[PDB]
Order: sequence, then structure tokens, then C-alpha cells
Amino acid sequence: EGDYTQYKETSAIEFINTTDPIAILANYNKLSFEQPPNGDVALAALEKLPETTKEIRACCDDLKVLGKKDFRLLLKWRLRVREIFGLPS
Amino acid sequence: DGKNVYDYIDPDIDAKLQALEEEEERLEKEGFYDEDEEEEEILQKAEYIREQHALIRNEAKMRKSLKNRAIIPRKAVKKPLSQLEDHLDQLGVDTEAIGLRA
Amino acid sequence: GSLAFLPRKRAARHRGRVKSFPKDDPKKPVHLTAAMGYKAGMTTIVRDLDRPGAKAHKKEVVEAVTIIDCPPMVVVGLVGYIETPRGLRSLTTVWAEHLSDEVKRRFYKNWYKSKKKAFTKYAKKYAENNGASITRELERIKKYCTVVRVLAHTQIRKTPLKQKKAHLMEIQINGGSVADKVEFGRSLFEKPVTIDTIFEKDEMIDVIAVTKGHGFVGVTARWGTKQWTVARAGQMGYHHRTSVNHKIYRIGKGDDEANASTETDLTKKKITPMGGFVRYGEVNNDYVMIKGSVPGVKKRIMTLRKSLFTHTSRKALEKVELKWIDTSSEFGHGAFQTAAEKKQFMGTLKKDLQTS
Amino acid sequence: MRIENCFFCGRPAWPSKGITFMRNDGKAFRFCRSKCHKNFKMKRNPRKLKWTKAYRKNAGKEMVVDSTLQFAARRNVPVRYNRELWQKTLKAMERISEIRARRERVFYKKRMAGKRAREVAAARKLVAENEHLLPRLRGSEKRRLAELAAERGDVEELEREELAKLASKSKAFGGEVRR
RNA sequence: ACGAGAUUCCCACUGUCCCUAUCUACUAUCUAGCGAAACCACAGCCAAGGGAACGGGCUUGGCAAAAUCAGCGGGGAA
RNA sequence: GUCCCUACUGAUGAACUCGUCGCAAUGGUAAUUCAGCUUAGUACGAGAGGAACCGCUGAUUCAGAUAAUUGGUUUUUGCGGUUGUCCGACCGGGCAGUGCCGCGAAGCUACCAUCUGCUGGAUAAUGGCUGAACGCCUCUAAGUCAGAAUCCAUGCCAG
RNA sequence: CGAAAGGGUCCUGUAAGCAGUAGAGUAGCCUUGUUGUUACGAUCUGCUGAGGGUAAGCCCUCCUUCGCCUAGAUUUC
Ligand SMILES: [Zn+2]
Repeated sequence: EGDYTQYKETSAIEFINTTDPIAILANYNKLSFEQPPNGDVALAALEKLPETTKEIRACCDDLKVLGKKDFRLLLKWRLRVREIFGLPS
Repeated sequence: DGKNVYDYIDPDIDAKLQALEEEEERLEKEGFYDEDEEEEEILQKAEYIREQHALIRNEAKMRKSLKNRAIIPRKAVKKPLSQLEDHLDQLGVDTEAIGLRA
Repeated sequence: GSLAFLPRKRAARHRGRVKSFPKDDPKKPVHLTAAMGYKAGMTTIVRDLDRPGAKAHKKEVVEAVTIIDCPPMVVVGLVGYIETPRGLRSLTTVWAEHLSDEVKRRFYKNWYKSKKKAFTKYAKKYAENNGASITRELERIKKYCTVVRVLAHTQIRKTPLKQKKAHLMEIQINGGSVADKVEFGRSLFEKPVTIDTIFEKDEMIDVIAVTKGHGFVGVTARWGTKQWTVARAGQMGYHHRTSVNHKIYRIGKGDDEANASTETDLTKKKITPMGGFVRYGEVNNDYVMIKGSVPGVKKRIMTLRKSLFTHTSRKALEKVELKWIDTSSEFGHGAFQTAAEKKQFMGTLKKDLQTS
Repeated sequence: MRIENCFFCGRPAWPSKGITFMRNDGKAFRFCRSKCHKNFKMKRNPRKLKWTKAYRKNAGKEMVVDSTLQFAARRNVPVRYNRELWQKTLKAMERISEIRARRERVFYKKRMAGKRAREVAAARKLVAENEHLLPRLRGSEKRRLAELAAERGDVEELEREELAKLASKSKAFGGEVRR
């Protein structure tokens, strides 16, 4: 109840900062890089990083068509970015 | 011809088509569409070497058997002179020497 | 099952007989009734529907059509029948001079080893002042017969078939006086009759053919199970059937070089699918595009005849407008209508550069 | 009445071909065949499979920048019907197609630019290491040619002519056993 | 608490079914050679009639055309 | 406490010289129900409500076909991946009564797909015309009109 | 007519081999390396929508190549 239209999006930073990355991947449709109304500097940084390649942006656009290798690649890229950004682990 | 007319329908297409024709003449001008015996004999010899390798492999595959059969040793079997005379001839050896051994 | 088709035996003949020509009155103009063609296969079309009162009105519909290869038939004879208290009786038949080798092949079982002399003495009847004999038979038909039929045979050298033995049949001449139709039949001798003259577009016809055989089959697939009225095992298939009310969607000319083109798509292509009709070949003659499915296997002789009665539906007398005709390969999941369209999509290949 | 493109491979999807999948988010996926449909249900990556346009575009096998391929796009603002406009559009399309293929031909040749240099370099290595497998005439042929040269009165040129003619012109297995 | 104990309920799966379709091997089929047995008064189409609710041979109708191959299960007192 | 003949379903067949094109005695017989649009918010009705003929379009059941398309099936052992063991390694392969997995043409199939199902005469109940019986009267007695998904045929199947 | 072959159409999915320090990793040489070197090196990339199969119940053949042919046996007014 309440999740009509069966569609949900977040920002990429939320996927980076979350404690449960598996929950976001399994329950959302799109990881967006759209600059927030205010303007997120982390989005600007994460967009311009060389780790996020064309394949990474392809998977984030459509989460419901991904497979085993694609999901693992997203988790690996999350860990690499968190190391750059100084997150705990 | 496998295309959608509605996809290409666009006003001012004459200007776009005219611009494309200019690009074609310029590209035909500077040389974007221009097409540019020792090597032939080397390749022919390389094919001959590869063909000989296949024939040698075919000869080896001919005798191999699928699973480890006991075989007659070469020293045990006896061979005709015609086969030895022929094979030596293909290798470029004069016959004059052989003919008196057996 | 149905007891109206009860003697589920193999058809006595491979060709199939009309068994009923439409009732004749002298008021209509002189015309032919039936024709022969060879089943080529099936293809998909898109039709701009114009059915007032239907859900798909003013909309595009995808339909399945069957293609029948129809080389022109050659009229080589004439037959006359008289009315008797015991039914119709053949009084006399008048053959034409100069019959072809194919139609003579029908008269022989071993044509290769035979001294081909069928109708050799009959030819002398025309050319040796025995034309009185030919005219006497023609006058006999005029003054004694009530139904006159035409013997026409196919031309299978044009068909991509290994068979060389043509097919004969009698086609009734309807609509006129007996004298008028006799002069009609004599004038048609030695002449090819094309399919666009017998039938035409957006008219509804009946097709007669022998169904596909299945051999000895049990009750499960023969009579459809979940004495004469009890389901048994026996022959299934190869049964003579007469299917009625099939609408002609197009008649192709073969020489047009744009048979499959419509006023909507401007692609110069013929009806033959990419790679050819599977197990048939290429249709290089006139063809009749019939809606739906029709009894018979591919390359089987097909008998087309007219409707016995004036139609009572709006499916007849309604115009058929075509948008696009499929030509992609039937040998697989085809996606290209023309050889050019495949090369444009995939670019150039390794063999293309090596050859060039 | 439109020609659609496959979601998986991008092949021309014509009417009554393939299958369409409707997702609860409100998106429709069009497939040209069961091969593409079954790969989609198994969650394979079209960008990784080598028989798809997604791989070919992303791997540099196809031209993605050009003036020709920008002419065609999906139009969301209808243009009022005009007979002259449609007729010249068809002529424009025909001109556009032959320019595209005759630009695509250069693209393929540029991709395979250095291929003969590698082939001859490998061929030079093979001959240098396997010189004993080259044609070598025959011992009887050398003798018979030597007498013919002696009778004529250029043995090296005569041998070369014989060597070439036999190379211009297969061995069986076993043979007859006398009964 | 325990039980290859029974029953009910819940989740999951299934050609059990809607409703069937396809595929493989051995048979079934044909040939060469070899080669029985059960059983057998004589036979073998149907209808009505043949008092003893009994017909296979009689009556009087329907009919009725050589010789064969495969399938089946309809018939042969208390 | 007792594998044969026939029937039926199919397939051949000697005699009539072989073949081609036909006729049609006889036998069987096939179509069914519902809905929607228009008529019409009309006739009818105080109101609430609320039809039908002509015309048009679908669907249920049944029947006969067909493979363009979609799905299913795979010994195409067609291509690819992979487990165990082996041919000394590579390449190429064997065996695991088709090792397992993915796709898979062709063929076969599916109201899981698609197509098609047709018109004359005579009647039953009943409603009538002219008109005796019976100086009224009466559809009946002589004569005669219409009329059911009925009957008989055509279309259809066999010959 | 038959057998091959070429082309087309479909199926699969990128062959064997060679090459690029792209390459994680495993080790020697000399002495410190701020850019030291030499070998092996799973994997990746290019040659390569390549390679393989294609009628057995797919399609075509301009001389694409090779071959076969007017039989032999019985019966019939
Ligand atoms: Zn696709």
C-alpha cells in the first residue's frame, strides 16, 4: 500500500552511504545521477570518477534486468568508491 | 527499403541534404574515399608448409588408435624396397646407392 | 466425430474433382468457372481494415494468407453433355490440334520408353480434309447438348516442380446459349488462359484439394477421443475436401517485378520469401493470394472454383487494401525482406572485402 | 505501421514477429525472436554477448558518429501532410542510404588496416623455421633433367621451370593387396 | 519430549487434470532360415415368426460376387 | 464352489486391352447457442422502468482443415559451455546405454496458434379464402392460401 | 538424372594460431632503483558477426566440375 506505479528511484550517493546495499539493489528500479534541486557535490564527484565506467551507468539505469555478474560489479564499484571517499569499510 | 519514412520526415531537409552533399564533395576531394611478387611467393610457400603439417598430422592420426594398443616394433617388421626407394626419391636422394642391400 | 465425412478412406484420385459447377442460365455473359494452381506456402500480410461495425474498423490487422502459383492454363479441348433420365451423359468431345508434350505425358505411364504417338491419327483429322469430321462433332454439340466444358491443362515446366506430367480437367462454360459457348470453346483452342481472367481481386472462391496424409492412426488423433458410429483406427488424412468462402486478396502478375509492393511501402520486391519458399522454390508466374489456410501440402495441385451461390455476407463485395507483405525467410527467424536490407543492417563482412 | 527494433539485439522487428513483455513499472520490451526473449529472461547482458548491436556499438565495430545516422530519429511532433515534402523525403532517403554504406565501407577497411603486414610477417617466420618442407623436386627428376639439359646443351633455369610446373599441378591410404 | 503411526490445516512442487503435444530405444511391420501349441460334430450376415420367454440348420423377407493384408474384443432355490 | 470364424474400421485386388476425362443409382450427412451496436431511452408506462422486425459485429459448443506468425518438443547429437576418466601436453577427440547445461532450425503440433462451415420444395400445431352438408352458419366435404430448429433433397463425403 | 562445388537463406556464437607489457601473480641478474633488467605468466584486447553446420522432407546454378542414357525380363485384344 502506497507504492503504486511500481517504480522507485534513489541517488547514487544513497547507494554508496547505505548500510544495506543489497536492500537498495533488490528493491529499486534506477540509481539516478541527476543533480538534486540544491546540487550534491558528491554526485558531481561520483559522476566524474574514472571507476564508474559506461557499463556501470548502464546497470544503474535498469536494475530489474541485471544478473549475477552485474550486481557483483555494482557492489565492487561501491566498495572502491567508499575507499576513495573515506567511508569506514 | 527497411526504413521508416515517418522517421526521416523533417522540414528544412533540403538544407540538411544540401549540407550533406557539400560534405561528400569535400570528402571526395581531400582523399577520404581513395583505394590504396616477393610477398606473394612467401605466402604461397607458407600455405605449402601448413599443408604439409596437416598431412603429417593426418598420417599420425591414421596410426594412433584410440586407447593404447600393443604395437609391433619397427625393428620387428620388414619393409619393401619400393617404399624406401620411393620415399628417398621424394626427399631428393639418388637411387644409385640402394638396390643391393636386400 | 462427424458422420458426414464417414468413409475415411484415401481419396480415389490425387487431383480432386469439382463435383458441382454453379447453376447456369443463358442470361449472363460467357465465362469460365474453375482453374488450377500449385500450393506454394503461406505468408503474413497487414490489411487496412474497412469493416463498419467491427472493433478493428479503421485499424491495421495482421492476417495469414496462402500463395498459389498459377501459370496460365492451355485450352486443348471441348466436351458436351446431354440430359438423360439417368443423369448427365458425355455425348462427344472435340480435341484441338497440336497438343503439348506435357498433356500427352498424362496419357502415358511410361513416357520415356514409349513411341509417342498419342493423338497422331487425330491430328490428321484436322489437316487431311477430315475437318468435316471435326465440324460434325462441333455441330453435334451445338444442337443436342445443354452443358459444354473446356479441357485445360497446366504448364508445370514454369512451376519449380520435378514433375513433368501436366494436369487435365474440365471447366464448365457458363452464361450463354449452347451455340455461343461452343464458338467460345473452339476459339480458345491452343491458347493460354491467365488466372486474372478467370478470377479477380477481392472475390470469394472455393478451393478443392486432397488433404495431407497421416497413415494408420488410432482413435485419439483420428476421431478426437477424450460399429460404423464407433471410433476405430485406420487412415487419417489424404481425404478429398471442398473448402468454401475464401477471399482472394491479390492476384500477382509475375512480370511486374514488384508483386509484393503496396501503395504504402515502396519496396520493389516479389512474393518469393528471402531464400525461396521452403520446400517449394520461387513463384515466377501469376499467383493468387488467398486469405487463411487451404487444404493440401505444398507443391500439391490445387483446384479453384467459383461460388455456387450469390454471397450473403459483407465479407464479400468488400475492398481489400494491403499495407505490407512479408517476404522474410521461412527457413528460420527471418528479419529481412530483401537481400539489400540484410547487407545494410550488418554492414560489410570479411568475405565481402576478400572478394572485392 | 512501423518497423520496430529489438530490445536485446536491435534487429528489425517487423509486424507479427517475436514477443512483447509488459513490465509492472509501465515499460514495454519488444523482442524479434525467442532467442532474444530467452536470453532476456535469463538476465544475460546484451552488452556482453557478441552477436548484438549493443556489443558492436560499444566495442568500436560500428560507426556511432556521422552526419548520415543523425538524419533518422523518432518524431514526436507531427508534420502536416505535404505531397512535395514526402516525395523529396523518399529521394533524400535513397541518397542517404548509399552515402551511409559507402561511408561504412571505409570504416571496415580502417578497422582491418594492418592485416597483410601481420600475415607476411608470420609467413616469413614459418618459412624460415621449416625450410625442409618446401618443394624439393625429386632425385630421379634431377637426374632425368640433367640428361635432358646435357642433350639440349641452363640446368638451373630448366630445373626452376620443372619446379614451378609441378607446384602448379594428393596421397592415398594403403593400396591393393594381391589376391 | 519421542514415533517410515493416523488425520486436519498452511506454504512449496508437479502432464493428476483443463488438454493434450513432442522425442528416443526395443517391439509391433516386411524378408531369409528354423518353426509349435491350445482348440476343432459340421458350419458361420441380419430382422420378424417359430406356445415349453430356447435357436445355428425351418418359414419369408432384407439380400447376396473370386482371392486376400493389417487393426480390434462386439458375438461364437431358500 | 468348470486362437480362429464372423461383425466393424481401414488397404490390395483376377477377369472386361491399357490409359485419360466424366455421369451418379445407392449409402452417410451438420451445424448450434448467446451477446453487443443500430432501431431507442423509441413504442408502452402515473412512476419505476422498458421491447421487437430490417440492418451490422463478435463470442460459446460442434465439425473440417492449415503452419505465415506465437508457444511447446530436439538424435540436426547443429553450435557453444562445463563435470569425471582417458588418448604423454597443445590441437582434435573417445567413454559416461544421448554425462549435465544454453540456444536451436526443420518436421510435428496447440480454441496455447490460424482459417472456413452453404438453400429450394413440402408439411405439423395453428391462422385463413371460397363454400355445401344444414334455406342461418361453418378453414373442409369438392377446391385452396400461409405457416416450426420439422420432413425430403441441393450444397458436402464415398462411388 | 545423380554426385560434388559455388552462392543465398537459417542455427550457434567469435575458431586454431599469431601479436600487443594491457595484465593480477610467480621468480633470477647484477647493485640499489629516483623508470633498473630478464623470463614465465592465468586473464584481456585485435586479426574475427569469425569458425563450424546447412536437407538428410530449404532455395538457385550458363558452358561451376565429374559421371549416366535409346536398357533387360515378363505379360497383353
Ligand atoms: Zn532480437
